[PDB]
Amino acid sequence: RLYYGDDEKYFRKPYNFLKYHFEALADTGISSEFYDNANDLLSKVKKDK
Amino acid sequence: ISTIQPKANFDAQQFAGTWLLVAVGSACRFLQEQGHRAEATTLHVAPQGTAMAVSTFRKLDGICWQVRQLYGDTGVLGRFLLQARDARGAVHVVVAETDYQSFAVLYLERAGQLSVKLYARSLPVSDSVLSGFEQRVQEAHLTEDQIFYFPKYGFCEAADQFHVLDEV
Repeated sequence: RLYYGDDEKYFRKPYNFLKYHFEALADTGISSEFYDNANDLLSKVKKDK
Repeated sequence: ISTIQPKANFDAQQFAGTWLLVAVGSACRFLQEQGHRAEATTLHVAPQGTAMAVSTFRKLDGICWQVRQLYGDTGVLGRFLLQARDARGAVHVVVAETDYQSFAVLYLERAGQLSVKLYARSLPVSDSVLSGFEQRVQEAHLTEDQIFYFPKYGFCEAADQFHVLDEV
């Protein structure tokens, strides 16, 4: 038999806790921004007499 | 219920490797209560000194699971102790018979609760062997009505890293 052990099915809540809501949530957020700029100039003058 | 003799000169290095569960008999209710859909089970037996690491590979809802367990050496050749991790109790496992390339008949008891299993190296199994197992079940005093043959195909090997109990 392959089975799930019942142990720890409940926990005693301490008096000071009003609530202890087990609630499985996940949220993921990703951002990715790529800015690449390349500029080239050439300027040539010859003046011959 | 007795410590029957193990396999005469049991050899973990010959018994090592793949074994296919053929059938089990026991009173254990879950064999019958939700006893349906029992998945094919296969063992890899790995010598670990006198003990063996044994990995049972099994499906669970099609999730392939490997259970890592030590058949801890009792010091009697072919008798092993499975330690309890605060499990319900240790299991005494006597390898009562085998042909290392063919078949093994393993006797397992916990807390005086006994079970017997037929393992084979091959999908086809000589009906001779199976009948012998039946005989040893009668000698086990278990009814035939407690024999639960396991489905012939759908073995799984090499369970995911996440689908390993690592029980050791």
